[PDB]
Amino acid sequence: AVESTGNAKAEAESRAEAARIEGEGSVLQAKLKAQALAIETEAELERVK
Amino acid sequence: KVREMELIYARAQLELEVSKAQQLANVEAKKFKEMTEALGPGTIRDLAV
Repeated sequence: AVESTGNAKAEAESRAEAARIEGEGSVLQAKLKAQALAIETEAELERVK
Repeated sequence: KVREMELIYARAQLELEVSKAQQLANVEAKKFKEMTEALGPGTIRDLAV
């Protein structure tokens, strides 16, 4: 019981870790993507104007 | 913001469009009026009778 629960807990917490780093990393990368799209669509809107 | 600039292109181009169609309607109607003033009621009367 301790063995199977141990390994399953290990793989599961591994997925939780990957999910967390993917989480915050998605947050920051989406934020820089937000600034990028913002400045790009801004200059684009200007010159197109 | 893109919707806003789109409203600008929309209002401007629509205004210029209506102005164009209006002025052309003016030259057309003035043309036909010049015709009826020229050939006269009796000429279209001749075409009709």
